[PDB]
Amino acid sequence: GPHSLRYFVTAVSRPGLGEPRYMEVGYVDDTEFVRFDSDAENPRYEPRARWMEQEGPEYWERETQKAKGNEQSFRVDLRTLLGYYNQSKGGSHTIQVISGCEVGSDGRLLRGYQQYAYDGCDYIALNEDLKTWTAADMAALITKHKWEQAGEAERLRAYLEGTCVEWLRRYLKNGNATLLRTDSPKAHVTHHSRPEDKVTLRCWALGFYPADITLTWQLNGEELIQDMELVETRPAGDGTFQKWASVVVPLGKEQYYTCHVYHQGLPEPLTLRWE
Amino acid sequence: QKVTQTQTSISVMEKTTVTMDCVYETQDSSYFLFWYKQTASGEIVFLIRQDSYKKENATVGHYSLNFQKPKSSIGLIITATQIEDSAVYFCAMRGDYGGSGNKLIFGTGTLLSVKP
Amino acid sequence: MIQKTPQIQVYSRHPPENGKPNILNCYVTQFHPPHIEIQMLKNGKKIPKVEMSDMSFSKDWSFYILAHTEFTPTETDTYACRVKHDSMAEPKTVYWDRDM
Amino acid sequence: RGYVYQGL
Amino acid sequence: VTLLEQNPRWRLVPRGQAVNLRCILKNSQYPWMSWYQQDLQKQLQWLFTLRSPGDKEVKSLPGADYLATRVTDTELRLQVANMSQGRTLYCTCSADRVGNTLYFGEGSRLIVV
Ligand SMILES: *[C@@H]1O[C@H](CO)[C@@H](O[C@H]2O[C@H](CO)[C@@H](O)[C@H](O)[C@H]2NC(C)=O)[C@H](O)[C@H]1NC(C)=O
Repeated sequence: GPHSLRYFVTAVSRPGLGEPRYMEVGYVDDTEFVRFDSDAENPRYEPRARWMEQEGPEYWERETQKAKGNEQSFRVDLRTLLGYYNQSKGGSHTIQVISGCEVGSDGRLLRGYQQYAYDGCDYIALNEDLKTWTAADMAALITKHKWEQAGEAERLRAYLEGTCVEWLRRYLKNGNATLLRTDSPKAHVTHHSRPEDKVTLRCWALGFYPADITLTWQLNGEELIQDMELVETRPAGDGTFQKWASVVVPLGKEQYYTCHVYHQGLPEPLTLRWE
Repeated sequence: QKVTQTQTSISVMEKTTVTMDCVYETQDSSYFLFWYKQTASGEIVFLIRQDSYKKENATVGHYSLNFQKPKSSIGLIITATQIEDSAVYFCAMRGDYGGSGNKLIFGTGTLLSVKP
Repeated sequence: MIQKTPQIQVYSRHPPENGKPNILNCYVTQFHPPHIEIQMLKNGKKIPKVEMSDMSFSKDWSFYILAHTEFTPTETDTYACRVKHDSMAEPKTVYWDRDM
Repeated sequence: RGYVYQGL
Repeated sequence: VTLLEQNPRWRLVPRGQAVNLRCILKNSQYPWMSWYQQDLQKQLQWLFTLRSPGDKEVKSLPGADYLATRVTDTELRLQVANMSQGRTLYCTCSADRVGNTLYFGEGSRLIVV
């Protein structure tokens, strides 16, 4: 499949209460594989996956110093923005960045990108053509004009088309086994009619990974996806997730109701009724 | 060393063309190389720069670079040397990213004498 | 400059049964700013190691965190998620479950 | 590896 | 039409006497300000880069002890203590911290006398 390498960055100011908290988290095919947290005991770029340990400390030196550079720069950026937006010197604010490359199974680059947000709203972004920027508002327009004059995008292209891709197809080797793995769920229905006449039926899936799963209810043939109740997929802890779906039915009719559980770990979908 | 200027001095005639060597080391993916010159009164004037990811020898006025990535080398060519071209020439490079801030790393510099 | 309101997902790691020493989990998603008041209770009080997971954000800039720890399942002395956040004028919380 | 961010 | 103004321009001073230096930014599109030292054989070496007002810092080099302050968005200061040999101090400015060109002030020349 198409893999990606993405870095998520947060800088969040906390006036009076210390120094801007800084964070870089890295994902490969969308699982956390490195982190830096200005707030940890002895800040440093720690591996977040066992397979990253197979990396020599010369690598943990560079990344760490980079982050301290970056951290210090976002310190300054948080300040710049106060003057662009005319905001007051003592409120809290947030800058976030997403950067990465997306690579085909054939290894060719599909999409390089980099997007910035201030206080949860898109601020500036690099366009698909990898040469120009789209600014979301009047402050980002300053940033953008500034970045054009400095040819900042050619530097970004180079990183996105070179380093990023080359380091992607390298974390992929050392991380594969752990990454393109998977684990099947296990279900069970449950009756939870609080001493009443109506009978709501609930389907429980657990133990599964990845979080891609789908559960449904049908009236044997036709689909009862109308009044079906289900909550967002949650993570359990060990590196696997859980989910449940539910729906109302006339008491007496209970075994005319089937649950369906789909997941790539399974060799066939799962089916179950009351136990 | 990170930035190296092997030659101490050069003496040449007016109207000649001089090359100043510089060789460098860095482990950065992207980097930037500069030449500055310093005059008798000690002012340090910027001359020309070369970005590593840019695939063409920079040039400005009679100053031009001979940029040779594989050889970690970045010569400064002055064509048609003038008397006022006489100074010390500094080769510099941006000193690897990390807390530090605005770090230029300099070589020891080269004296250029242009004889009338 | 927008304030997303947290979505709290109270829930046990495993199905109900008192006795087993493991890890207890909480799930807050969809908030901004990233400053959130969340710690693990106990009948209505505290816990020494509210191991609140390391923060994270999504493609859409909203933050999520996994409030976890270690515990030993109990009965009708139920538990909850202690949650406060600048998004709402009043704090809030929903209560644990044996089944969910 | 990550990137070295320009200033805003 | 210069970006930076540096004072004082020189100083004659016995071994060890402290000296203060100050540099004023004239163009605020280059707010990244650094101090560089050139020693008596002309070797330039970086000392500090101070972006924000209130940024304070110390750095001991062979022959001199430094303390630097970004005082306001346009004023940068330098304390040189314990100076045992002369050297000259250059203020620089640049438009950002990655890759942009550094431009040099005229230097404050220190002479142990
Ligand atoms: C700038 O021009 C010089 C020549 O004046 C180029 O020098 C060489 O580049 C290659 C890499 O070492 C050599 O194999 C070639 O012999 C030589 N090329 C030429 C044009 O003579 C230099 O590469 C140029 N700089 C760049 C890369 O832009």
